[PDB]
Amino acid sequence: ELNPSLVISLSTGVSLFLGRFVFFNFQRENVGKQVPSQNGISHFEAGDERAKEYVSLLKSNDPVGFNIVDVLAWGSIGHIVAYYILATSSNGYDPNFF
Amino acid sequence: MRDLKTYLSVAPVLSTLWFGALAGLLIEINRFFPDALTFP
Amino acid sequence: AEWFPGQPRPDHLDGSAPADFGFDPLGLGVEPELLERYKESEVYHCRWAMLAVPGILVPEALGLGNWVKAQEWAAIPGGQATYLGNPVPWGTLPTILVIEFLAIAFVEHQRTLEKDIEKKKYPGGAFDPLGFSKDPKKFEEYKVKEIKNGRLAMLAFVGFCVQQSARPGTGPVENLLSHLADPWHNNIGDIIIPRNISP
Amino acid sequence: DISGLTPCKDSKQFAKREKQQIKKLESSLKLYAPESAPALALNAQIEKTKRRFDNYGKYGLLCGSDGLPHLIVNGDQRHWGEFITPGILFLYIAGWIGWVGRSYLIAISGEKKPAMKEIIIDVPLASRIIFRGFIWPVAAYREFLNGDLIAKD
Amino acid sequence: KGEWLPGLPSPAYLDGSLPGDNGFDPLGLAEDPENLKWYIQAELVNSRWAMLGVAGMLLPEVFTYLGIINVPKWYDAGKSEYFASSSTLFVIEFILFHYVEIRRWQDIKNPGCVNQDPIFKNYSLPPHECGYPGSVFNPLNFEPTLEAKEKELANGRLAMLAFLGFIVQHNVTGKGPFDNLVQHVADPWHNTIINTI
Ligand code: CLA
Ligand code: CLA
Ligand SMILES: CC(/C=C/C=C(C)/C=C/[C@@]12O[C@]1(C)C[C@@H](O)CC2(C)C)=C\C=C\C=C(C)\C=C\C=C(C)\C=C\[C@@]12O[C@]1(C)C[C@@H](O)CC2(C)C
Ligand SMILES: CC1=C(/C=C/C(C)=C/C=C/C(C)=C/C=C/C=C(C)/C=C/C=C(C)/C=C/C2=C(C)CCCC2(C)C)C(C)(C)CCC1
Ligand SMILES: CCCCCCCS[C@@H]1O[C@H](CO)[C@@H](O)[C@H](O)[C@H]1O
Repeated sequence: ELNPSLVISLSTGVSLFLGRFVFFNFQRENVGKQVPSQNGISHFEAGDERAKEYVSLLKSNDPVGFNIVDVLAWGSIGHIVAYYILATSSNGYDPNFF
Repeated sequence: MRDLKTYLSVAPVLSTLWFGALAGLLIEINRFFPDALTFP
Repeated sequence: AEWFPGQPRPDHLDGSAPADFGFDPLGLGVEPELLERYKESEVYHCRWAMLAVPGILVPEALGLGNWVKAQEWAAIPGGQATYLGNPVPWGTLPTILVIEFLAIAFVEHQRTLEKDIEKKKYPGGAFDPLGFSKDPKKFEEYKVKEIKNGRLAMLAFVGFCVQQSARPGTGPVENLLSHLADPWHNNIGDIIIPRNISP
Repeated sequence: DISGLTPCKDSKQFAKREKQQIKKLESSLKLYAPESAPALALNAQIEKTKRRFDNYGKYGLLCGSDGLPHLIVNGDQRHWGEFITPGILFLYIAGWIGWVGRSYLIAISGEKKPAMKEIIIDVPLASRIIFRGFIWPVAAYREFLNGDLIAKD
Repeated sequence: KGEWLPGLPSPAYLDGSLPGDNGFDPLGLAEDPENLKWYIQAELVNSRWAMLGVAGMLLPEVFTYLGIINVPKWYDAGKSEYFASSSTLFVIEFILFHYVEIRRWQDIKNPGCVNQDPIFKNYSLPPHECGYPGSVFNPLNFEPTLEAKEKELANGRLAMLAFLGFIVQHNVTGKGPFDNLVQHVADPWHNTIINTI
């Protein structure tokens, strides 16, 4: 009886809002301090040409720098939450505690 | 006399005397209090 | 003063801080930064515990239920809430969970953009509309009173939890009335000594 | 009772074991004169078996589905006589021995050649030390507080 | 300073200055001074408690045998009915002793910490010796001479031995101390420890 489209859209919207306005600063200040490296230098600097970061992909015109990767991550979280709600509401599970 | 007392204080002689006394004590305890599985 | 008369006080606790009675046997606050974090954590904990005690006591005193019973309308598929004997139209678990998560996540955030160390514990401004904090001496003594009342509220919360665990299906006010009925027989004794005469 | 075991005073397998032991002992009795010394010795064994089984019944032991006593170790207050009290007595005797050994090793450490008192034991010194283990818990505790128990290297 | 065993020399650390010194330490428990300072306090408090305990077990049984009063035996007074139930009494005892014994311990650790009371800061315990507070604890102002301390320690040691005797006698006979004494004195030569074994 729960509309799948409404639940999925609302969960994705809420997750994107949280990622853009609430948890943005923490995530950015944490990724700033965690860059993978081997023997004191990054993987690309070591010689791994397949480990180069995509500068042309992560850039965006958002005022705070929200990009497509953030959209994918927060949308995946929202979809997971939405489908958890739909799958947990359809079943008739009753934990008989009381 | 002194030398014999020194010899009787050597490790093997003292060991056999001590373990003989212990064995006798345990044997007599088991003779008078046999088949003990618990402590009442 | 001192928490343990006749005991030297630790070097990292000199009594300048509000409610500083030199209590740190395990040495958790030796590092200054950890001590500063612990101070704000303690004040934040004290305020929540102080808010909790009236909210645990008054509803049961009014006969509205019990601080443990009031949470069991959930765990029931059709469960709906109740406020002062009045059903809450939106009082269903999936809605209240989402609202609580969003509101508390938003308010706990932007509590964290405050970087001034003194104002992480005592922000003031919109949180001090009446201006009790303008006078410094009064501000310091009110800080001492806040911490001291908060510690008592914290102890009362553990009292509530352990009383609930020890005597299931009972509430703090019910426990107080039962003790006041027969104080010399309704005590902690029959619980630490659980009705087991060893002889 | 505990773990599905029944007390040995109730279990029929225990009584059946007792009956079969006496029957096995009584078969060899047939090969001797009723007044002979071997007949007197097997009768003493029969009485010993009867006393053993009666004691196992009286002490309140639990028996399995095989008729044999089973020990309860978890800490039950009605089964302390099987592990707890004997264990305390063992821990008192072993600590006594260890403490008397430690004191003797300490007493001979500061000598010219202390390896000669380890193969030829100074018996009077040992006699002095031996009876200090009767209060070994108190001394062992007290050198823990002061710091004379553990070498801090 | 007497000799507990005439001929045996006294240990070096037992100087004859402490009250009740008879050179009795065959097992070398008090060789370390830090241990001796603790054992003095332990002996004092144990003797003081054993004194009261022995009086409490003995005297009401003597007065019960004479008919003046009728109270249960010391080993039977536990399961009697009182106004407060055993568990409540134990909890009250635990709280009160947890206070007073920590107050006493603070004095053992350093002599002069807990002389002043918290509630009425006007008052304070005058400087004294460890184990001998006095002032309030000595309301009648009896002088703490060496003779008095020696008498206290002797009577306390006798009381501890009496307590141990009471416990073993009840464990091996099942009756009270004074009735054991009466049974022994009634016919001394057939009522001894041998006849109970
Ligand atoms: C003074 C005697 C004494 C003392 C206090 C200790 C103490 C210790 N030994 Mg040890 N040990 C001893 C003698 C002693 N041992 C002897 C003689 C041997 C050679 C057989 C060993 C071989 C040994 C090994 C292989 C291990 C220990 C370990 C240990 C430690 C753990 C307890 C243990 O496993 O015990 C077990 C003890 C034994 C198996 C040996 C006991 C031998 C007898 C009972 C001692 C007799 C002493 C002496 C003859 C009596 C003095 C008389 C004097 C008054 C005249 C503990 C610190 C363990 C360890 O380091 O882990 C922490 C370990 O792995 N010991
Ligand atoms: C404090 C001193 C003291 C006194 C006066 C008594 C007196 C008595 N005890 Mg006794 N007893 C005591 C301590 C004492 N006991 C101790 C510490 C223990 C534990 C080992 C025992 C264990 C014990 C048992 C198991 C039995 C007695 C029994 C008896 C009674 C008759 C048999 C007898 O005395 O021989 C036995 C006496 C002893 C084994 C005591 C020896 C140990 C003490 C410390 C001797 C110290 C002597 C002391 C200096 C004398 C002080 C005298 C003074 C009061 C004037 C008698 C009334 C028997 C009884 O009740 O039957 C009627 C009995 O069966 N006692
Ligand atoms: C405190 C004490 C007893 C206190 C008793 C109390 C409160 C009794 C209370 C009750 O009765 C009443 C009031 C009323 C009842 O209804 C209830 C109970 C509860 C039953 C006994 C101490 C008892 C203490 C004792 C017996 C200590 C003995 C120690 C000895 C002998 C040590 C000797 C040595 O240590 C030295 C001296 C030198 C070393 O070198 C050699 C050795 C030998 C090791
Ligand atoms: C531009 C712009 C804008 C807009 C934006 C938007 C609108 C965005 C969107 C976005 C989005 C819309 C996103 C989405 C995302 C999603 C995702 C990313 C998903 C994912 C999914 C998943 C991951 C799934 C999984 C799964 C599966 C597969 C199976 C089933 C189960 C599960 C669920 C597990 C605005 C106006 C603001 C402003 C500015 C301009
Ligand atoms: C029972 C305790 C006393 C037992 C004394 C037995 C002899 S004591 C014996 O004496 C020898 C010198 O004669 C020493 O060399 C030796 O170390 C010593 O143990």
